[PDB]
Amino acid sequence: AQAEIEQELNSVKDALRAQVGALAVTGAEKILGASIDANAHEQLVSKLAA
Amino acid sequence: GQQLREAKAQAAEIVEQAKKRANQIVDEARDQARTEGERLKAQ
Repeated sequence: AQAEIEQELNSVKDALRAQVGALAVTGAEKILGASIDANAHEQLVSKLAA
Repeated sequence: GQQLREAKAQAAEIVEQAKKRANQIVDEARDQARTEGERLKAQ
């Protein structure tokens, strides 16, 4: 009975932190604020890793 | 001969009565532990 108490509780914590992590990725609109001045930086590090 | 056969037939009754007490004790302990388990899980 105490093992099933902890397994139920862990399924709730894993579901809550799964939906919070699925909400933080969907807020990518900050990445939608980018211009060509950061794109030149991104193409520079894509040069550096070949 | 009647007295010795009566004593063996009573001895089998004593063993079967304690076996029924054995099954009642183990099954009531399983049922009480299960009911306290559903109480803690609903709580």
